[PDB]
Amino acid sequence: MEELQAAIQAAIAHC
Amino acid sequence: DLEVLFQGPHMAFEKPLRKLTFADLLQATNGFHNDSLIGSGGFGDVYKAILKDGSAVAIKKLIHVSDREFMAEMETIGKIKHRNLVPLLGYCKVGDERLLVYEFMKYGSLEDVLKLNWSTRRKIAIGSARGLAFLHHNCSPHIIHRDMKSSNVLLDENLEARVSDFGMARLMSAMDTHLSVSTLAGTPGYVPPEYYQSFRCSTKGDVYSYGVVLLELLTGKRPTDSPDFGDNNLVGWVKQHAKLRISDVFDPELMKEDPALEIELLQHLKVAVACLDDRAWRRPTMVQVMAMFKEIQA
Ligand SMILES: Nc1ncnc2c1ncn2[C@@H]1O[C@H](COP(=O)(O)OP(=O)(O)NP(=O)(O)O)[C@@H](O)[C@H]1O
Repeated sequence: MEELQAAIQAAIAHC
Repeated sequence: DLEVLFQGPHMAFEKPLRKLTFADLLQATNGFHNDSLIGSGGFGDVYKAILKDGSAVAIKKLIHVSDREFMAEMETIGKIKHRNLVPLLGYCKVGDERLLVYEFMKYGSLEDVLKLNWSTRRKIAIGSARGLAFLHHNCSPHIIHRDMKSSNVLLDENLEARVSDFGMARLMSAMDTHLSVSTLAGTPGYVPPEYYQSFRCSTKGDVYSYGVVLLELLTGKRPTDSPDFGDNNLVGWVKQHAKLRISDVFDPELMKEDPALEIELLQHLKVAVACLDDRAWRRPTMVQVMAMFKEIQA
């Protein structure tokens, strides 16, 4: 949920 | 810049539904012949054909129980035109026979066709989004589709999306937030959480079903019953797999053409998940989904 969407943004930021 | 969302065909000048004779469709399907069959079906079988006009059509022979899916379709897709909704061109109603005749969509359904690169897949997500917003935000009563899925997205000559199969469809007064039904109707792996808990559909239900179909475009996989999934639908397989790695869930083919789209692909995945929220009210409207896709591209 919050976790999942936050996890995705973490990823995007990194790249 | 300012977009105007709906500026499709003015209906008053549009070709009316042609009431077609049974004998006509019988001859053109070459006797409702099995070789002329495209669609083995939930509600009917679908025959490819060419009318006496030379126009290519797809005929739906609806199965007579001892006519709700006929009328669902006449009352919704039969009343409206939009570039991202399949053209229902005419119908046939004799005795207990209910046939629906559609413009034929050169590349068939999206599922079958899944032969298309990323620019072509985003063109499909957006166009399929637009057509669902038509149903939600530009018809009154709203149309709730109730069966969004890969096989219900057809593809034309130019490989644009066209939402299909309105046999489940329902009219919902713009004054209401939900509509109360009798049964749980859906396609496995597409059915939103709250439909399991209640006999009620909503436009927010369609938004859920929509996102699943986005994953199909992102990952290139079926929504249920593929080798990696294990127990779950790909809503489960995407949700858990994430923490491990996100970019691995993406279709190899997209990634293979370019390392540069790695990021353009991630953000589209943010949209899909938002649609897949377990609380209906937190989901974007199909109109917000469209702005989401447009922000991404600038
Ligand atoms: N207008 C059309 N043009 C081209 N192909 C069409 C058209 N209408 C239906 N089809 C084909 O028919 C199939 C879908 O038939 P339809 O019953 O409307 O949906 P469906 O979800 O596949 N039914 P089912 O999967 O058996 O529960 C698609 O795979 C298409 O190949």
